[PDB]
Order: sequence, then structure tokens, then C-alpha cells
Amino acid sequence: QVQLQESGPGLVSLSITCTVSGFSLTGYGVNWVRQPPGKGLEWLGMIWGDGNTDYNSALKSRLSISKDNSKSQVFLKMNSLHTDDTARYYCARERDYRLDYWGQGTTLTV
Amino acid sequence: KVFGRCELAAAMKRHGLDNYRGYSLGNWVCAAKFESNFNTQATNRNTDGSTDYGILQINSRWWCNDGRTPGSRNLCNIPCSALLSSDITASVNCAKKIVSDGNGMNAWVAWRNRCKGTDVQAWIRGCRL
Amino acid sequence: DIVLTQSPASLSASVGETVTITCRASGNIHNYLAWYQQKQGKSPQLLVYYTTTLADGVPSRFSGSGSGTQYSLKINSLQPEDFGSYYCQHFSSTPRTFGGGTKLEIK
Repeated sequence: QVQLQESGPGLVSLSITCTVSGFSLTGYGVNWVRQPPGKGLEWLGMIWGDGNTDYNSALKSRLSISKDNSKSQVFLKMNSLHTDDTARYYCARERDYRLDYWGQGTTLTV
Repeated sequence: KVFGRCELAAAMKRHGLDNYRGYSLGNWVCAAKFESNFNTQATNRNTDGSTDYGILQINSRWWCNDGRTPGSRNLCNIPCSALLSSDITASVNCAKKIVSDGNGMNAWVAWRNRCKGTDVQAWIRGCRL
Repeated sequence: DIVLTQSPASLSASVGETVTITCRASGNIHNYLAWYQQKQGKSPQLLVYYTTTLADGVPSRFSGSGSGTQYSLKINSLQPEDFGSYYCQHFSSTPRTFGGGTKLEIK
């Protein structure tokens, strides 16, 4: 019953929400991955169970990942949006160095 | 004996803990850190007549027999004294019995509370192994 | 940062055939490499983690191997449900990255 669901603006400072259930965010990491139309996967960043965060080197200055353990929610914030940010955005649970459960994703168009 | 993290990591891997029941090696090193601070002689008495022994703090009520614990189960079929050596063999062997499935590391409170959810791999990066 | 080079970009094969996908990393990723499968219009799904371990429910015809900087995924006697896309991803330290992807399509 591990589940993740993205919620986003749809079109656009970007702000996407990942609502999870079936596990505690204190015990797992949550990664953000995107995929431009008809393209491949690109790693955006992650927030570890302990609150630490890490980001795509090239996109770091534009990204902010945070979460609220009590509401089982993880957030992705991206500013300075450009055409190249158009893609399907996914949040995925990381369990001990593998993304084992993925949300269905949410499509975004800048 | 107080192991360095890399030294302990290499030993645990040689003893088959890397990805045992799907648990990356760092989890085991992290568990040792918070349980015994890498000290093979670490011992700790709890409120109950239980005492935890060794690098992985094996419990005397359920996993090893120390002779001074009421209700001992000794599921690893081994003397607690046998778990206080510089050779991590006995402790890893018992640890492998404790972790029978992918959720087994919860057997260690320190792991569930101070390792799970953290970058346990950080305990091994840069270690030759 | 570590970069993954995945090849080939696409593969045309028939059911029953055996195929291999490779992924080499610009730097040693110490076996922390996972593989995912992605069907058209679906989310990627975990296939293999830590180089050689199959995820629950993944058929044994899938096998992963590798070490250091080179890895590969092999599908023996591929089946209809195997067609779609595949990506490798490393977990060696943080900036994580994925391979460029491989489209396994019906011959």
C-alpha cells in the first residue's frame, strides 16, 4: 500500500507536491525525476528521510526540495522556469539506493 | 577492538553482509556505529535482565545465552561470550539469523532510529572494498 | 559528476530472442546501479537494484551484472511484456543520474 501522487500547477516560481501514504517519510528518501515529452529521465534531486537534500548539479540554484513529515508531503520548488522545463514530473520513494515506488507523475508546461 | 569504519566495512562484506536480504553494506556499518561505536567488546545491560554484546549488540534474552538472563531463548544457539571477539564471524553469523527478511534490520533500535532514512552509504564511501 | 553512457539507443528484437543493454559510468559507482523498465504512458518501474538483484515479481529471465565502471542488463528469451524502455541509474553518492535510455521494440 505504498503510494505517491504528484500535484502541480499544470502551467506556469513552480511548485509541485508529492503526497505519500503507506510509509513514513522519516524512514525513506523521496527523489524528484522529470521526463521531457518523448525524452529520457533526468534526476532533479532528493530529500533523505533525515531532511537532508541533494540536487542536480546544473539545476541546484533553481531547485528547492522540502517536506512535511506530519502531512506525508514532499515539495519541489523550481524558479526561473523555461521552455526546457516542460516535462512530466515524478516523485519516487527511495529505499536503500533504489527507487522502488513511483507516482504516476504530473505534466508541466512552462 | 575498535574498528575503523572502512576496516569494519571490508570485514562485513567479506562475511557476506553487503546486500544481505537486500540491505546495502552501509546499513550494517551504520548499525555497528550506533550500537557499539565499532567496539567489539561493547556490552550494555538493560532494565530487563537483558544484556547486549559485541559489535552488533546481540541480546541475551532472545539471541545468545549469557547464563544470567531470565527467559533466554538463545535463537542463535551461541554463548554471548562468543560474541566479544576481534573476529566478527560469530556476531555476523548471528546477525544473519536475526535478519531473516528485508525488514529484519529493525531488530536493531539504533538502526531503525538513527540509520534508516539517512545516507548509510556515507559510512563506506572512500573505503577500499 | 558521474555520467552514464547507455547503449544502444534502441533495439529491434523478436520474442524468444536474447538482448543485452550496457551502461558504463564515467566513474566507479561501486555496484550501486539499478535498472528500470518504462512502458509507453506509464511510470518507470524498478527491475534490478545494486547491479544484480531482481526486484520482487521480476522474472528470472532478467539478469544484471557489472562492477566498477561497466554494467549490463540481459533479457533471455524476451517476452511481449518486455517491450518498452529501459534506463539505468547510479546511486554512488548524490548527484544521481540516469543512462540515456534504450527502446526495446518489436522486430
